[PDB]
Amino acid sequence: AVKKFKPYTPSRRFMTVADFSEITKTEPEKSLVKPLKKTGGRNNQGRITVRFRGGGHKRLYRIIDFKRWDKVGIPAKVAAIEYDPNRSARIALLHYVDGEKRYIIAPDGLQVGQQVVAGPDAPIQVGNALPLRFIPVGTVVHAVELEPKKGAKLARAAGTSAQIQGREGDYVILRLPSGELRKVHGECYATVGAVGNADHKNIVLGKAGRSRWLGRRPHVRGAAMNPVDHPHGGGEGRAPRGRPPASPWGWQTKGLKTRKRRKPSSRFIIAR
Amino acid sequence: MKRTWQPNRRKRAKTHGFRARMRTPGGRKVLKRRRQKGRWRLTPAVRKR
RNA sequence: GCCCGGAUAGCUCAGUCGGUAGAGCAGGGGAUUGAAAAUCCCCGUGUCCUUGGUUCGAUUCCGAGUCCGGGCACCA
RNA sequence: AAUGCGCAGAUACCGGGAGGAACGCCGAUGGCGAAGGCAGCCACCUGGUCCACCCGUGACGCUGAGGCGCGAAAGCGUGGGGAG
RNA sequence: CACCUCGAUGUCGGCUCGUCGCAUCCUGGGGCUGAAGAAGGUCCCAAGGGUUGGGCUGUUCGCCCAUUAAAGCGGCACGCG
RNA sequence: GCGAAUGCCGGCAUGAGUAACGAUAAAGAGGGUGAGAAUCCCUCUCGCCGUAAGCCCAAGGGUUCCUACGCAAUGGUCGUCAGCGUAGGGUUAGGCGGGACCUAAGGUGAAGCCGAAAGGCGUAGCCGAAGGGCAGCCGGUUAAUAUUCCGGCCCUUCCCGCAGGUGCGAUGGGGGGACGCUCUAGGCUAGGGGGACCGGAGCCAUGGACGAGCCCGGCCAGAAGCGCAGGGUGGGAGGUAGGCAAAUCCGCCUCCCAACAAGCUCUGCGUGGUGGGGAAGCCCGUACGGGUGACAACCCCCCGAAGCCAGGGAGCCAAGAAAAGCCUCUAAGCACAACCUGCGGGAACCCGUACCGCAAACCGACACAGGUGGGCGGGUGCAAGAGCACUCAGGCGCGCGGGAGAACCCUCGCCAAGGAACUCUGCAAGUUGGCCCCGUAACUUCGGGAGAAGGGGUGCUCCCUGGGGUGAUGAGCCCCGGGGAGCCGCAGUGAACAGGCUCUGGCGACUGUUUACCAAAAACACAGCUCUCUGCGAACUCGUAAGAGGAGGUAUAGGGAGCGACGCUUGCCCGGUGCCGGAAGGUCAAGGGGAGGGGUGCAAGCCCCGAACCGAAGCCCCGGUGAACGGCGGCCGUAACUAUAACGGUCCUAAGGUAGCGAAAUUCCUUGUCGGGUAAGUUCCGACCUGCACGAAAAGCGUAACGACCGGAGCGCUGUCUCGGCGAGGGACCCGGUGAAAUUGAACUGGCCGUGAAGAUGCGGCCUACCCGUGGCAGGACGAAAAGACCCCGUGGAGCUUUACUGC
RNA sequence: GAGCUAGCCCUGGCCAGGGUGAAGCUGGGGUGAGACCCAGUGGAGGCCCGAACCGGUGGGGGAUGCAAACCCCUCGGAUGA
RNA sequence: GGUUCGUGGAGCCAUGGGGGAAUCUGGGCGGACCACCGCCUAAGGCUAAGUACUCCGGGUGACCGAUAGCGCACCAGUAC
Ligand SMILES: [Mg+2]
Ligand SMILES: [Mg+2]
Ligand SMILES: [Mg+2]
Ligand SMILES: [Mg+2]
Ligand SMILES: [Mg+2]
Ligand SMILES: [Mg+2]
Ligand SMILES: [Mg+2]
Ligand SMILES: [Mg+2]
Ligand SMILES: [Mg+2]
Ligand SMILES: [Mg+2]
Ligand SMILES: [Mg+2]
Ligand SMILES: [Mg+2]
Ligand SMILES: [Mg+2]
Ligand SMILES: [Mg+2]
Ligand SMILES: [Mg+2]
Ligand SMILES: [Mg+2]
Ligand SMILES: [Mg+2]
Ligand SMILES: [Mg+2]
Ligand SMILES: [Mg+2]
Ligand SMILES: [Mg+2]
Ligand SMILES: [Mg+2]
Ligand SMILES: [Mg+2]
Ligand SMILES: [Mg+2]
Ligand SMILES: [Mg+2]
Ligand SMILES: [Mg+2]
Ligand SMILES: [Mg+2]
Ligand SMILES: [Mg+2]
Ligand SMILES: [Mg+2]
Ligand SMILES: [Mg+2]
Ligand SMILES: [Mg+2]
Ligand SMILES: [Mg+2]
Ligand SMILES: [Mg+2]
Ligand SMILES: [Mg+2]
Ligand SMILES: [Mg+2]
Ligand SMILES: [Mg+2]
Ligand SMILES: [Mg+2]
Ligand SMILES: [Mg+2]
Ligand SMILES: [Mg+2]
Ligand SMILES: [Mg+2]
Ligand SMILES: [Mg+2]
Ligand SMILES: [Mg+2]
Ligand SMILES: [Mg+2]
Ligand SMILES: [Mg+2]
Ligand SMILES: [Mg+2]
Ligand SMILES: [Mg+2]
Ligand SMILES: [Mg+2]
Ligand SMILES: [Mg+2]
Ligand SMILES: [Mg+2]
Ligand SMILES: [Mg+2]
Ligand SMILES: [Mg+2]
Ligand SMILES: [Mg+2]
Ligand SMILES: [Mg+2]
Ligand SMILES: [Mg+2]
Ligand SMILES: [Mg+2]
Ligand SMILES: [Mg+2]
Ligand SMILES: [Mg+2]
Ligand SMILES: [Mg+2]
Ligand SMILES: [Mg+2]
Ligand SMILES: [Mg+2]
Ligand SMILES: [Mg+2]
Ligand SMILES: [Mg+2]
Ligand SMILES: [Mg+2]
Ligand SMILES: [Mg+2]
Ligand SMILES: [Mg+2]
Ligand SMILES: [Mg+2]
Ligand SMILES: [Mg+2]
Ligand SMILES: [Mg+2]
Ligand SMILES: [Mg+2]
Ligand SMILES: [Mg+2]
Ligand SMILES: [Mg+2]
Ligand SMILES: [Mg+2]
Ligand SMILES: [Mg+2]
Ligand SMILES: [Mg+2]
Ligand SMILES: [Mg+2]
Ligand SMILES: [Mg+2]
Ligand SMILES: [Mg+2]
Ligand SMILES: [Mg+2]
Ligand SMILES: [Mg+2]
Ligand SMILES: [Mg+2]
Ligand SMILES: [Mg+2]
Ligand SMILES: [Mg+2]
Ligand SMILES: [Mg+2]
Ligand SMILES: [Mg+2]
Ligand SMILES: [Mg+2]
Ligand SMILES: [Mg+2]
Ligand SMILES: [Mg+2]
Ligand SMILES: [Mg+2]
Ligand SMILES: [Mg+2]
Ligand SMILES: [Mg+2]
Ligand SMILES: [Mg+2]
Ligand SMILES: [Mg+2]
Ligand SMILES: [Mg+2]
Ligand SMILES: [Mg+2]
Ligand SMILES: [Mg+2]
Ligand SMILES: [Mg+2]
Ligand SMILES: [Mg+2]
Ligand SMILES: [Mg+2]
Ligand SMILES: [Mg+2]
Ligand SMILES: [Mg+2]
Ligand SMILES: [Mg+2]
Ligand SMILES: [Mg+2]
Ligand SMILES: [Mg+2]
Ligand SMILES: [Mg+2]
Ligand SMILES: [Mg+2]
Ligand SMILES: [Mg+2]
Ligand SMILES: [Mg+2]
Ligand SMILES: [Mg+2]
Ligand SMILES: [Mg+2]
Ligand SMILES: [Mg+2]
Ligand SMILES: [Mg+2]
Ligand SMILES: [Mg+2]
Ligand SMILES: [Mg+2]
Ligand SMILES: [Mg+2]
Ligand SMILES: [Mg+2]
Ligand SMILES: [Mg+2]
Ligand SMILES: [Mg+2]
Ligand SMILES: [Mg+2]
Ligand SMILES: [Mg+2]
Ligand SMILES: [Mg+2]
Ligand SMILES: [Mg+2]
Ligand SMILES: [Mg+2]
Ligand SMILES: [Mg+2]
Ligand SMILES: [Mg+2]
Ligand SMILES: [Mg+2]
Ligand SMILES: [Mg+2]
Ligand SMILES: [Mg+2]
Ligand SMILES: [Mg+2]
Ligand SMILES: [Mg+2]
Ligand SMILES: [Mg+2]
Ligand SMILES: [Mg+2]
Ligand SMILES: [Mg+2]
Ligand SMILES: [Mg+2]
Ligand SMILES: [Mg+2]
Ligand SMILES: [Mg+2]
Ligand SMILES: [Mg+2]
Ligand SMILES: [Mg+2]
Ligand SMILES: [Mg+2]
Ligand SMILES: [Mg+2]
Ligand SMILES: [Mg+2]
Ligand SMILES: [Mg+2]
Ligand SMILES: [Mg+2]
Ligand SMILES: [Mg+2]
Ligand SMILES: [Mg+2]
Ligand SMILES: [Mg+2]
Ligand SMILES: [Mg+2]
Ligand SMILES: [Mg+2]
Ligand SMILES: [Mg+2]
Ligand SMILES: [Mg+2]
Ligand SMILES: [Mg+2]
Ligand SMILES: [Mg+2]
Ligand SMILES: [Mg+2]
Ligand SMILES: [Mg+2]
Ligand SMILES: [Mg+2]
Ligand SMILES: [Mg+2]
Ligand SMILES: [Mg+2]
Ligand SMILES: [Mg+2]
Ligand SMILES: [Mg+2]
Ligand SMILES: [Mg+2]
Ligand SMILES: [Mg+2]
Ligand SMILES: [Mg+2]
Ligand SMILES: [Mg+2]
Ligand SMILES: [Mg+2]
Ligand SMILES: [Mg+2]
Ligand SMILES: [Mg+2]
Ligand SMILES: [Mg+2]
Ligand SMILES: [Mg+2]
Ligand SMILES: [Mg+2]
Ligand SMILES: [Mg+2]
Ligand SMILES: [Mg+2]
Ligand SMILES: [Mg+2]
Ligand SMILES: [Mg+2]
Ligand SMILES: [Mg+2]
Ligand SMILES: [Mg+2]
Ligand SMILES: [Mg+2]
Ligand SMILES: [Mg+2]
Ligand SMILES: [Mg+2]
Ligand SMILES: [Mg+2]
Ligand SMILES: [Mg+2]
Ligand SMILES: [Mg+2]
Ligand SMILES: [Mg+2]
Ligand SMILES: [Mg+2]
Ligand SMILES: [Mg+2]
Ligand SMILES: [Mg+2]
Ligand SMILES: [Mg+2]
Ligand SMILES: [Mg+2]
Ligand SMILES: [Mg+2]
Ligand SMILES: [Mg+2]
Ligand SMILES: [Mg+2]
Ligand SMILES: [Mg+2]
Ligand SMILES: [Mg+2]
Ligand SMILES: [Mg+2]
Ligand SMILES: [Mg+2]
Ligand SMILES: [Mg+2]
Ligand SMILES: [Mg+2]
Ligand SMILES: [Mg+2]
Ligand SMILES: [Mg+2]
Ligand SMILES: [Mg+2]
Ligand SMILES: [Mg+2]
Ligand SMILES: [Mg+2]
Ligand SMILES: [Mg+2]
Ligand SMILES: [Mg+2]
Ligand SMILES: [Mg+2]
Ligand SMILES: [Mg+2]
Ligand SMILES: [Mg+2]
Ligand SMILES: [Mg+2]
Ligand SMILES: [Mg+2]
Ligand SMILES: [Mg+2]
Ligand SMILES: [Mg+2]
Ligand SMILES: [Mg+2]
Ligand SMILES: [Mg+2]
Ligand SMILES: [Mg+2]
Ligand SMILES: [Mg+2]
Ligand SMILES: [Mg+2]
Ligand SMILES: [Mg+2]
Ligand SMILES: [Mg+2]
Ligand SMILES: [Mg+2]
Ligand SMILES: [Mg+2]
Ligand SMILES: [Mg+2]
Ligand SMILES: [Mg+2]
Ligand SMILES: [Mg+2]
Ligand SMILES: [Mg+2]
Ligand SMILES: [Mg+2]
Ligand SMILES: [Mg+2]
Ligand SMILES: [Mg+2]
Ligand SMILES: [Mg+2]
Ligand SMILES: [Mg+2]
Ligand SMILES: [Mg+2]
Ligand SMILES: [Mg+2]
Ligand SMILES: [Mg+2]
Ligand SMILES: [Mg+2]
Ligand SMILES: [Mg+2]
Ligand SMILES: [Mg+2]
Ligand SMILES: [Mg+2]
Ligand SMILES: [Mg+2]
Ligand SMILES: [Mg+2]
Ligand SMILES: [Mg+2]
Ligand SMILES: [Mg+2]
Ligand SMILES: [Mg+2]
Ligand SMILES: [Mg+2]
Ligand SMILES: [Mg+2]
Ligand SMILES: [Mg+2]
Ligand SMILES: [Mg+2]
Ligand SMILES: [Mg+2]
Ligand SMILES: [Mg+2]
Ligand SMILES: [Mg+2]
Ligand SMILES: [Mg+2]
Ligand SMILES: [Mg+2]
Ligand SMILES: [Mg+2]
Ligand SMILES: [Mg+2]
Ligand SMILES: [Mg+2]
Ligand SMILES: [Mg+2]
Ligand SMILES: [Mg+2]
Ligand SMILES: [Mg+2]
Ligand SMILES: [Mg+2]
Ligand SMILES: [Mg+2]
Ligand SMILES: [Mg+2]
Ligand SMILES: [Mg+2]
Ligand SMILES: [Mg+2]
Ligand SMILES: [Mg+2]
């Protein structure tokens, strides 16, 4: 769903907050498997390298398991589904028979008391992770490794998911959240299911304040500065771009593709 | 009015300190000159505890 | 006020190193129709804005003008 | 006829893959539904309806302002989807 | 036109304070008249003193409202920071 | 060899005994001292702070503390005084705060990576604090220090030792430490208010009172043991394939008891052996404390924290430090070691510790009406309150005074009649203003608009009455009320704090942000919509690089861009520019290639140019694309009254402005033309539209609610005005004290008409005019101030743009 | 040179007292079951009034100032960007 | 890049990139190049003196003489 508020205050009128019904008897995270302290800072060593970042609530990083493969065969119980401010998705805390505890980016449908596990052995069912080469072509699947033993990196941002299209030897054709059709290695792990909290995309912040709580600082429009600052700057009473829409730096920001062509990564992709 | 000089002994020794000057080839040349010039004090005199 | 451009058949326009100037429509005579249109078939027509000049000869090249359209009229 | 598509190689043919939508033949003036409607196949959930036996209740019936629900198509919202 | 002033002569309008000119709006005289009378028109003397308050606009001006004997024009660095 | 450079340095003048003398909280007198005191001391009157103008802490400052001598100078006057000179004293911890602890950002940095050098990064570690950790409170003394010295009571560490317990044992595993916002429960405490109760020196004044009168005070700390609040916490036994060794520890499973507890614990609060404080007043008394008041009393009620038990509880989303100490686990090691628990005796370093500290001792050149973080901050009354009035404790009257009683200025008070006629504008000032009760419209996104508007009550006295919390179910004490009679003034939130209100437009949705030092806004931002780039060693940004941010993120996500709540919408043109897609073509650089030619050698040779042709990206070319840069017509003629023109013609293009708006934040002509408000309206509102030159995400048109935004009405009220008057205080003025400034060729510096480089005190003629000041006014000295900020000129300079040029 | 000013990062502190009364609950009503509608409890909010604190709207004063941006009255925000 | 040498006919000496020998009948140079004729020996290193400067000590001066001379003749790079 998603809670809505009555206009008892402007901006309270359009604000909607996600609903944490599937948030299990948790709330505070388990200091152990996470949380690590999380270094906040909107720039590199010295200068800011990404504008409009800063402020925004204190956060505790939740060190999550992006390669469930360590525990091949070892099953584990979905002990809880906690809130995790470092991501849009919700995370599932799971106790292994091993006695080991770790967090997996909670998949959709995943539920308390449920038992999950990873490996070739694993039964194709929401939660289980295995190499792509075993996941029945066609099934949907999230958290996917791009290259073997390199850690899951595709689909995991709430309501995200990729789908097996078929295979070409060691590779399987996947359709990532982008609509891109790329070949990915078969040994690359992927946990079956579809992230979850697919409603995330429907939260309406409601007021500038909310962007601030998210560490998102006011963003200034280019044409609205002076030429010393931006390609769109100055002129007088408002003004259209007056040149191909650009970025503070000069590159056209409407159409101009940035992907470098000669990258080896291609030859593994097929349109987006 | 809140002015430009807000004294802070830590901030001084830290900013114009001796160990401060000594760390940067830039600060090392300051001491170098002040010495040649005869300056009685090579660093901003400041005391704490 | 200063500068540029346009002034060709009744209307709307095309065209020409200079020399017997065209288009569409309109208009005129026929034909088809019971009769109007549409549609066939035949037709003129233009002192090529005015005025000076150059030339053998200019609507076609040059100067002045008349009316029309466009631009400028700022620091004061 | 022209647009338009085609030697930077279309059309036509073969093989492979994607996707969406509608479901040939059976389908008939046929059937079900209160109406709108409902058509490839399968499973589950579920309404309605006919018949036989004539066993039980015993008239508990009919209709029905208002209310309530349903209600083709187009159209609107949020998101998705998109071949024709 | 550009002669003083660009090592500075503050540059509209309003307010305040005025003062002067007359080519007089009023009031005072006077000749005419297509001046019966009262009203005027017109021109000649004549500023001594008067020369209203509002609506609109920054306005000067101007147009209106309501009056008035009249509701003058102009100069004083478009008098006066 | 100097008169000039708004010359430089120094000196001394002018303005001038002039403006000032730094908050309008205020003074007066009597005694002292003294060469000399308005200005120092003391006393007594008076006024002023008191959520302070009073206290304590941190920073900063550094002797400014105290004391004795002192006054040149410094203290805007005076000074016998000083925060000033000379000198002398004074700041004393195991427990307070730093350090012989810990980690945060961030620094630094073994490995290691990178840079022409300097040097730049950087897993550990180290450094790093007002965060975590960590043992003391109450009194007493000094002129000046005190949680540091002293007294009482109470603690912490380490080393050695005796006794008794135990597998002891890490920088390693685990646990813990450990954590948000808002709202809050139960007990306490700090703090405060009563007392018919207890302990007090005294007092009865001026008409009354010797009264269960007035005035003063009725506390503090405190180990154990106890109580009373709470906070923490399951206990067993089995398995174990996880916590990068091991584990008897955690973590997982399994079963056995317990289970909104108890027990064990740990805080806090009381009580506590006991220790200590102990007014008013009165007497000494310089001062400025001491005595006495006492063998002081030290008790009962009530209000009660934003503090404590505290890691308590609930709810919420934005989902809220690390590390050590501390427990527990075991590895090496060692188990005559070693820990632990008792109890003794020893040992216990360094630095700060004075003083000012919202300020005369800090930041502002000044003893500057400014700035400066934390805690305490009493009482009464007003609904509350850290507000407002007065006032405790405490501290002040601000370091020039005395008189006057003008103009004019400042801040202030009142005003006849009228009332916005004032003005750009009701600018300013008024009106209104608290709480309780009636009662409130359009429109609306249903919240709102609401404190709409508009009214009524509000003081005090007496009677009756309803509830609560604390005592126990009564008493007193407090906390909310209801009703019934009556009194007094002009007036009852009787003073102080405490909205003027409507109707209607523009812009922006809204709370927010901005030009520190002339703009707070219609600007920026903002939720939200769209476009576009980005598959992750992402794109993009910083860096020469390494590295890093993005992100320990991964398309429901990141970057860029534009619009800008929300509603209804967002037309048509890709012909030029841009971006996207085109394995063909044309062109195209090194390069490959050598047809061919040349220079020299006697020659082999050696060196040279060099046509085909094969040679990328880019461009040309073909396509696409508008919430990509952008663009979106002209002239004629037509309807049977006229007029217009649904319709037509024909040029023009890439296509020819759709909806919706429209004399508009856009309209020139224009106070356009009709309506409306007005006695009158260049403004304003409604209209109509030849829209000089609106128009759909540089969004279009709307829109509830917001606006210290901007415009137009009206009501209320008024000195804004007609139209001024009076009055107050601070100045102005006079007297005593101290005493500037910009300016200044030098002066013995009148008016008019003239003249003059064309506006003369300084020339001509004429007219005026005894010498010198004081308070005022501002016409002139083209008055002061800034080598004009406009203009133009410098083949002057900078910032910005682009399809200027050349480059990186 | 960021001991002024701008932004961020780490760790702490502060915000009198009033008002409005969201969701949730709980009870009642409603229905086949519901939505929903009443009470009450509840305590939300870039919510409201208003100190501190943070501002700096309008006017006046100041203009060799108390001050190289101050003072007075008046306004803005005040659990939040 | 250096040389006077700014492509210039541009050599010589340096060197970042690619290719890549030889040992004396080897190899570099005499300003493209070739041929004669000549000079010289690369791809390792060291080496007094003549030369530069003056913080410091001294001598001198048609050098200054306290606004001059060093910024300081004076407890000056201090006060500020
Ligand atoms: Mg809002
Ligand atoms: Mg939590
Ligand atoms: Mg960095
Ligand atoms: Mg760093
Ligand atoms: Mg740095
Ligand atoms: Mg940068
Ligand atoms: Mg996380
Ligand atoms: Mg995630
Ligand atoms: Mg997120
Ligand atoms: Mg399969
Ligand atoms: Mg923006
Ligand atoms: Mg701007
Ligand atoms: Mg630019
Ligand atoms: Mg800049
Ligand atoms: Mg630019
Ligand atoms: Mg721009
Ligand atoms: Mg621009
Ligand atoms: Mg500008
Ligand atoms: Mg414009
Ligand atoms: Mg443009
Ligand atoms: Mg780029
Ligand atoms: Mg790859
Ligand atoms: Mg796509
Ligand atoms: Mg793409
Ligand atoms: Mg500061
Ligand atoms: Mg410090
Ligand atoms: Mg500091
Ligand atoms: Mg010395
Ligand atoms: Mg030093
Ligand atoms: Mg010191
Ligand atoms: Mg013609
Ligand atoms: Mg023509
Ligand atoms: Mg033509
Ligand atoms: Mg015809
Ligand atoms: Mg002609
Ligand atoms: Mg100008
Ligand atoms: Mg100009
Ligand atoms: Mg096929
Ligand atoms: Mg068929
Ligand atoms: Mg039926
Ligand atoms: Mg089937
Ligand atoms: Mg039968
Ligand atoms: Mg029967
Ligand atoms: Mg329907
Ligand atoms: Mg439909
Ligand atoms: Mg001059
Ligand atoms: Mg001038
Ligand atoms: Mg001058
Ligand atoms: Mg002038
Ligand atoms: Mg006006
Ligand atoms: Mg006019
Ligand atoms: Mg004139
Ligand atoms: Mg004038
Ligand atoms: Mg003036
Ligand atoms: Mg003026
Ligand atoms: Mg001279
Ligand atoms: Mg001179
Ligand atoms: Mg001068
Ligand atoms: Mg004098
Ligand atoms: Mg005097
Ligand atoms: Mg004078
Ligand atoms: Mg003064
Ligand atoms: Mg003073
Ligand atoms: Mg004596
Ligand atoms: Mg004496
Ligand atoms: Mg008080
Ligand atoms: Mg107060
Ligand atoms: Mg000191
Ligand atoms: Mg002293
Ligand atoms: Mg002292
Ligand atoms: Mg002392
Ligand atoms: Mg002496
Ligand atoms: Mg003395
Ligand atoms: Mg003295
Ligand atoms: Mg003295
Ligand atoms: Mg002396
Ligand atoms: Mg003094
Ligand atoms: Mg002084
Ligand atoms: Mg004396
Ligand atoms: Mg003293
Ligand atoms: Mg001690
Ligand atoms: Mg002690
Ligand atoms: Mg001690
Ligand atoms: Mg030590
Ligand atoms: Mg030691
Ligand atoms: Mg440390
Ligand atoms: Mg450390
Ligand atoms: Mg530290
Ligand atoms: Mg510390
Ligand atoms: Mg803490
Ligand atoms: Mg601490
Ligand atoms: Mg301590
Ligand atoms: Mg203690
Ligand atoms: Mg004591
Ligand atoms: Mg004493
Ligand atoms: Mg002492
Ligand atoms: Mg003490
Ligand atoms: Mg004490
Ligand atoms: Mg002592
Ligand atoms: Mg022993
Ligand atoms: Mg023993
Ligand atoms: Mg033990
Ligand atoms: Mg043993
Ligand atoms: Mg052990
Ligand atoms: Mg240990
Ligand atoms: Mg240990
Ligand atoms: Mg651990
Ligand atoms: Mg709280
Ligand atoms: Mg106590
Ligand atoms: Mg008490
Ligand atoms: Mg009380
Ligand atoms: Mg007695
Ligand atoms: Mg008596
Ligand atoms: Mg008496
Ligand atoms: Mg008596
Ligand atoms: Mg009596
Ligand atoms: Mg009594
Ligand atoms: Mg192990
Ligand atoms: Mg079990
Ligand atoms: Mg006593
Ligand atoms: Mg006694
Ligand atoms: Mg006694
Ligand atoms: Mg804790
Ligand atoms: Mg620890
Ligand atoms: Mg061993
Ligand atoms: Mg050992
Ligand atoms: Mg132990
Ligand atoms: Mg013992
Ligand atoms: Mg010891
Ligand atoms: Mg030591
Ligand atoms: Mg002390
Ligand atoms: Mg002390
Ligand atoms: Mg001391
Ligand atoms: Mg002190
Ligand atoms: Mg003081
Ligand atoms: Mg103090
Ligand atoms: Mg203050
Ligand atoms: Mg103060
Ligand atoms: Mg304070
Ligand atoms: Mg101050
Ligand atoms: Mg003073
Ligand atoms: Mg009282
Ligand atoms: Mg009262
Ligand atoms: Mg009150
Ligand atoms: Mg009150
Ligand atoms: Mg008072
Ligand atoms: Mg007088
Ligand atoms: Mg005053
Ligand atoms: Mg009056
Ligand atoms: Mg009135
Ligand atoms: Mg009235
Ligand atoms: Mg009031
Ligand atoms: Mg009133
Ligand atoms: Mg109304
Ligand atoms: Mg309204
Ligand atoms: Mg209203
Ligand atoms: Mg009374
Ligand atoms: Mg009465
Ligand atoms: Mg009052
Ligand atoms: Mg009242
Ligand atoms: Mg109010
Ligand atoms: Mg706004
Ligand atoms: Mg907005
Ligand atoms: Mg605002
Ligand atoms: Mg400003
Ligand atoms: Mg504002
Ligand atoms: Mg702005
Ligand atoms: Mg914006
Ligand atoms: Mg939108
Ligand atoms: Mg929108
Ligand atoms: Mg950097
Ligand atoms: Mg990261
Ligand atoms: Mg905008
Ligand atoms: Mg709407
Ligand atoms: Mg186009
Ligand atoms: Mg196109
Ligand atoms: Mg195009
Ligand atoms: Mg195209
Ligand atoms: Mg191509
Ligand atoms: Mg050849
Ligand atoms: Mg040839
Ligand atoms: Mg040849
Ligand atoms: Mg030869
Ligand atoms: Mg031979
Ligand atoms: Mg060739
Ligand atoms: Mg090419
Ligand atoms: Mg467009
Ligand atoms: Mg568009
Ligand atoms: Mg585009
Ligand atoms: Mg027409
Ligand atoms: Mg059009
Ligand atoms: Mg409109
Ligand atoms: Mg119009
Ligand atoms: Mg108009
Ligand atoms: Mg008019
Ligand atoms: Mg009408
Ligand atoms: Mg009108
Ligand atoms: Mg238009
Ligand atoms: Mg458009
Ligand atoms: Mg647009
Ligand atoms: Mg509009
Ligand atoms: Mg609106
Ligand atoms: Mg505002
Ligand atoms: Mg505003
Ligand atoms: Mg008045
Ligand atoms: Mg007056
Ligand atoms: Mg008077
Ligand atoms: Mg007076
Ligand atoms: Mg003259
Ligand atoms: Mg003379
Ligand atoms: Mg003369
Ligand atoms: Mg006067
Ligand atoms: Mg004057
Ligand atoms: Mg000049
Ligand atoms: Mg300027
Ligand atoms: Mg030139
Ligand atoms: Mg030039
Ligand atoms: Mg530029
Ligand atoms: Mg800073
Ligand atoms: Mg700073
Ligand atoms: Mg209730
Ligand atoms: Mg608020
Ligand atoms: Mg102000
Ligand atoms: Mg202001
Ligand atoms: Mg003035
Ligand atoms: Mg003054
Ligand atoms: Mg407020
Ligand atoms: Mg050249
Ligand atoms: Mg040459
Ligand atoms: Mg050459
Ligand atoms: Mg050369
Ligand atoms: Mg060369
Ligand atoms: Mg050679
Ligand atoms: Mg080389
Ligand atoms: Mg080389
Ligand atoms: Mg080779
Ligand atoms: Mg040889
Ligand atoms: Mg040989
Ligand atoms: Mg030989
Ligand atoms: Mg040989
Ligand atoms: Mg040879
Ligand atoms: Mg060579
Ligand atoms: Mg050679
Ligand atoms: Mg040679
Ligand atoms: Mg040669
Ligand atoms: Mg040679
Ligand atoms: Mg050799
Ligand atoms: Mg030496
Ligand atoms: Mg020597
Ligand atoms: Mg010497
Ligand atoms: Mg001499
Ligand atoms: Mg001298
Ligand atoms: Mg000298
Ligand atoms: Mg001298
Ligand atoms: Mg010397
Ligand atoms: Mg000197
Ligand atoms: Mg000497
Ligand atoms: Mg000497
Ligand atoms: Mg000295």
